[PDB]
Amino acid sequence: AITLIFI
Amino acid sequence: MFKIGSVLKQIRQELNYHQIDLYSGIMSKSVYIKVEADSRPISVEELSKFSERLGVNFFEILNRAGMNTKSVNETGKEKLLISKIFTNPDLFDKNFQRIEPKRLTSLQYFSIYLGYISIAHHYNIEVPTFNKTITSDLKHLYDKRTTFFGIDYEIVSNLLNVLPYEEVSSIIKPMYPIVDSFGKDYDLTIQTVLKNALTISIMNRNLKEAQYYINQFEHLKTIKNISINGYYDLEINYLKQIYQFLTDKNIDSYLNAVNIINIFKIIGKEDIHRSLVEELTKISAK
Amino acid sequence: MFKIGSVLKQIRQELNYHQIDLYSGIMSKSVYIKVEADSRPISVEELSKFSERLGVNFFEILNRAGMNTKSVNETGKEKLLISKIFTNPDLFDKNFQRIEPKRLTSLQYFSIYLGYISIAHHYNIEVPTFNKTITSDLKHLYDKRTTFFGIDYEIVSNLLNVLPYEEVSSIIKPMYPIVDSFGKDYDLTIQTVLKNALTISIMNRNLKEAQYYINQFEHLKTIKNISINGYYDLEINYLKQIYQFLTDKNIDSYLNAVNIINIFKIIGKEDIHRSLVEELTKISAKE
Amino acid sequence: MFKIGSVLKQIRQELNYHQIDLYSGIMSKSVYIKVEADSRPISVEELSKFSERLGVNFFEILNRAGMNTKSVNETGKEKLLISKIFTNPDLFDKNFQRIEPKRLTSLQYFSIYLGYISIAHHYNIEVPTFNKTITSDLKHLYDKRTTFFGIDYEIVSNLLNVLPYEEVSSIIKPMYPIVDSFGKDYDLTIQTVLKNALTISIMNRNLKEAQYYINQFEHLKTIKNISINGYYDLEINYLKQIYQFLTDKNIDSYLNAVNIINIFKIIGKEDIHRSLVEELTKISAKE
Amino acid sequence: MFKIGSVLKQIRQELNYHQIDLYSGIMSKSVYIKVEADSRPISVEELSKFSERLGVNFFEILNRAGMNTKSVNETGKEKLLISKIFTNPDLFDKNFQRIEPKRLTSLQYFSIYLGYISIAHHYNIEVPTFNKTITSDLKHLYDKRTTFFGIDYEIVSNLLNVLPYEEVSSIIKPMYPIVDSFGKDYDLTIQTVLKNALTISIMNRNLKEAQYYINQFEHLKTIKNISINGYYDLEINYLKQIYQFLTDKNIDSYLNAVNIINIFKIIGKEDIHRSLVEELTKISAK
Repeated sequence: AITLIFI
Repeated sequence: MFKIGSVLKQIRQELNYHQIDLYSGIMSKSVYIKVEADSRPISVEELSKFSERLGVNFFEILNRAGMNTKSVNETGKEKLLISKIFTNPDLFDKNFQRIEPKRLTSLQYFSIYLGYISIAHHYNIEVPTFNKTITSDLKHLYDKRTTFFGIDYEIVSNLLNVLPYEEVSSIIKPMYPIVDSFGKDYDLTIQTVLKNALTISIMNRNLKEAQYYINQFEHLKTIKNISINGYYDLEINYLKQIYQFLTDKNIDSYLNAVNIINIFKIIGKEDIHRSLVEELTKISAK
Repeated sequence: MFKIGSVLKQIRQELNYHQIDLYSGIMSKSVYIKVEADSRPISVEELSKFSERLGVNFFEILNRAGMNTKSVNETGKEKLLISKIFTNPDLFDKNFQRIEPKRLTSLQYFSIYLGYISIAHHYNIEVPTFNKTITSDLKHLYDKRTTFFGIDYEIVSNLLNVLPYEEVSSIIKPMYPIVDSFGKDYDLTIQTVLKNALTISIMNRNLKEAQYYINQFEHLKTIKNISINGYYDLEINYLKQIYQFLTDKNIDSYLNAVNIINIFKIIGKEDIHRSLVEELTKISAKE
Repeated sequence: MFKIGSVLKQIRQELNYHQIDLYSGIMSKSVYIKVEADSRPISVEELSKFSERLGVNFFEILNRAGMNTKSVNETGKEKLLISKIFTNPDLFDKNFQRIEPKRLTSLQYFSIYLGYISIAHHYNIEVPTFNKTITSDLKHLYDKRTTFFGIDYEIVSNLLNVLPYEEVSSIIKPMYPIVDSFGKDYDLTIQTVLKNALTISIMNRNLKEAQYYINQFEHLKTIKNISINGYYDLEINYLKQIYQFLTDKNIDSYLNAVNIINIFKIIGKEDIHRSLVEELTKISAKE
Repeated sequence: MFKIGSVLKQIRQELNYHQIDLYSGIMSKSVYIKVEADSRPISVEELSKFSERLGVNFFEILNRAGMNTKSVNETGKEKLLISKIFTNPDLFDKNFQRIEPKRLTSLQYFSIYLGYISIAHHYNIEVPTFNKTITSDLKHLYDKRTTFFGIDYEIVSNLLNVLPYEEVSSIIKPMYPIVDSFGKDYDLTIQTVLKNALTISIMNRNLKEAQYYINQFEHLKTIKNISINGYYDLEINYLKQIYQFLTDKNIDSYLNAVNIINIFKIIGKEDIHRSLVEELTKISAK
């Protein structure tokens, strides 16, 4: 899968 | 900003310690009183010591003080806001005009920017601005970089989401291999890039790249104090499986890959499950 | 202690920011220069701001400064030392005599203490001292507690390792349910206790307890900002499976449990794999 | 009995020595492990060697092991008990009936016995038994003696305390002069007898005897490795002073004697001070 | 090594006891015969018991067997040798070359080493080696120490003799206060350090330090089974007197101090007398 990360 | 003093007093009292136990050898009784009264900014070093005194984790105390949620600053809000706009498109416009202009303000902002770009691409909203600039933006952002931080890996993960792989690859290659761990958050984003990049490599059949990312991930496991993410380990391992099926044609691989996909459904990670299923369906074609 | 200033300068320069960009509105140029020169202790609040300025994670910066490894303080060393002694028993004695005396110094020390006790129990070393005191120690440590921190869950995890469940349960019950998350490290230890406690419950067939820990874990998943540990999710889910097999006798459960065990072997978690296998072998009998 | 092994391990570790450093050339690794585990009785000779290895005093190690307090054996308890009964007379009876019967069991017991007798005489308790036997007891104890040990001098000191000098003198004379030193404890009791005997001689004006004890004490100072007791040196020297005043009538002597008495008050030895004062008051009259 | 058996038989016979009285309940007649024949090593525990049987002091018996003089081992000889070399300088060289190399062999050796160094300093002999190492030596010896034995206090006493106070102080402070007594020998060395340290403090006018050592000594008097050394009590008390004169300027103190000095002359401690006199003369100046 192609995850989006926002931290 | 953050009420660290009161958290100190709170913990200090739960554990039945006297002010003296905390300030003794670090500051005057009067001063420490200001500290707990949150009327005196405390130093990282001081906090570190009180932390040892209390026997409670330093990072845990910071979190208890308010360093958790991203609301700690502007950038934090902006990020929370994204997911909101994701489900409420109509929002987009309004914000995107405030964000877009400052996308190069800080690495944090650029990531948020790419966040918006991700929303638009999902609902097919017009983003002429984006297409006319990312190439320039990335050039400006990474042309003379030499060391990378979490936010950089975060950026590359989102980058891989709204651009063709070929446009992103050049930026990735110099960011690996990882040699050190700089915290859970850092470990997390460096893994996310691999997971996303490997997924893209498999989808597009670039087995040489796929090979590369798998090794990069495996290397991570050899790093001192690295926190590998279980769910990522499973997903990446399923991709490795598919990889081996695409090359060795080994039937066993296909079987394992399917077992992993199954496990996600079993432990309840439904979203991931559906993803891998549609991802496998697809792989047996495009 | 930690060179936070230089990390700041390092990041500041990699991102091509000028000193002015960092101190502007926070301190004098001169002072900030001291900060970067690591000749002036920086405040948590100040660091937080420079962090926003740089666009780099605050915690990440601290880690880069040296807050990572436990070597940051005595307690840290002592802890690293353990694993060393685990593989080099002969070491034990020497240390254990320095530790044991201070086991009630801080929650951190007690945990280390329980660390040693865990080693001895593994290699059958004499620990008369332990058996003659834990009951008293725990009474002193938790009799009038009301709120718990990570280190407490860490303690209980090790506790469950060197004492009969019955002696530990009383201490656990009031530590759940969890209502908030206080960081990755905190989330981690609270899960570990459940995992270990559920494992013990299943092994000893106390299905009522087993039931309880399963719910506690499930509840965690409902908490805002909680970081559930994938590997733990798998293992705990395999225990749930066994639980359901022990009660409903459902064949399907036994099958799932076995699939999970398999997955660990597949993704390479060999240690965990061997554990669950010997754990399942055992479960189809007694221990 | 005594945990000498663990003291060895303790010191061995404080000084950062490895087991090998201690047993090498003395015993097998296995055996030495038993020694430190206190599961094998160690020989005086072996202990002596480990002592040299560690660089720590042999006697100090024994003390650290538990050879200090008299509680090491029955006789020790009995002795500690005395001072207790001294302040709690009522106790007497109970014990005295257990002790008295065995007063001739060992030199140690006889000394304790004389201890009780000293208490009674202080509080005027009946001790018919004593008066009807000491003469016989002493005859039995010393009639055919030729060499004396510390306990003998200890006995004579207590003897001088509950009997007329004339009855004790015969027993003293053959116990001096001293020719060798056999430890601090030995040196101590031999001096005590002189101090008490000289004091009695002065009180009763037997200047010929007084003369004798003074010489005996002075001779001690000429002995290799003898540990003269400072406080005793002061007190005995004050007695010498009085002696010289009683004979030469020298005013200077009386002055010195008074200076010494003063010094005790100055350095804080209050008990001794009061003693010498009442002792001087008395001397300017009769005893 | 030591003929403990024969001492046992000797005492056993002087007191008219039969072998049976000693071995009964402890060992076979045959075995005990070996013990008295000195053909069987006796255990500390066994010796302890025979000791109670005989009614004679355990330590006294050991002494009578040969534990007295230091000749019991190498280290002992080396120590006796010192005083010899003190009066016969010419000797020095020869020995110092055998000792110096092993000064860090054991605490005992280091003490001896410092013994030689004390001789040289008295007769102004060259000791380049010393000046180039003690700092390192002490660091190695005490950097990670936590508990101290007699020999340590002995070392510190000699240390205070061949080095500037400032270089030794750091090592002393953690060795006090004393909490227990571990025998006459132990009690003795712990007092010697105080006596020497206080003397140096007074000479150099460091009244804060002087104050400290005085308290340390006073505290000793409160310890169970501690054997305070009379002569030390006098000398230290004279130093206390001078201390009080240096602070309160009290004439009475000066008088007392002088009385004590006198007493030493009176009881015959000539050496000590001359020392304190030259020490007082000096104090009324440098």
